[PDB]
Amino acid sequence: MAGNFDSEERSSWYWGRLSRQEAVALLQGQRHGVFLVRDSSTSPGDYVLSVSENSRVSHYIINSSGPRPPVPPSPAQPPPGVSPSRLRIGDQEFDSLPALLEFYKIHYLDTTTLIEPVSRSRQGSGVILRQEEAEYVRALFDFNGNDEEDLPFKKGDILRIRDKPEEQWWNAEDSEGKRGMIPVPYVEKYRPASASVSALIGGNQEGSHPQPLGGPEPGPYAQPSVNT
Repeated sequence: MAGNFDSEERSSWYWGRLSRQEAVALLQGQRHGVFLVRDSSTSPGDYVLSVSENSRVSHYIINSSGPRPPVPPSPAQPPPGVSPSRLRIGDQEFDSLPALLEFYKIHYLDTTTLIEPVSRSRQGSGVILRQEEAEYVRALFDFNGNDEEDLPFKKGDILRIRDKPEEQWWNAEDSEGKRGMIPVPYVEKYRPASASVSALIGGNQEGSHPQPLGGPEPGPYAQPSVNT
């Protein structure tokens, strides 16, 4: 952090093979301007460029045909020395990704302009709202915390789980009064004398219309250039 933000680092600006839901789950809502890149599960060979526009981000499918003529591997390229590559985002193509990342940093590719890399940024809960809650959990690790919002606590601490955003963290509060997202696989369920009722997490049972994972989208990630 601090000094790990760039377009030619392929470490902070490139998430690699991030899920279409996890690549936007973190980017979407980072700050005033942010962007990232995925590999598209369906298009493992084609990378994508996301750019936090509105509620969600802006998934854009890029194409890397690789510097190779039509039919051959590369018979005529080394000699001239100047051998370009094959990389196209929406409609405009150049060499690589970072080459087109700076091309729309202030040119508006589809409606959001290109900004700085999201990277880990920090934490950011992202839990849900409007739902019952209850206390019951006894931490099991000496954590420190990511920020002043997250929930650290040490081993042997009971938090008030506000909700189950995931299996890795369960929104909870510490016995001090502060709250945040705790480490699920680090704490557990514990009922000292307040079992309470309800659950919420057991609201559904994965019927036929919901299904696990999430609605598949075996298709392209659109293109920043459609009619502009």
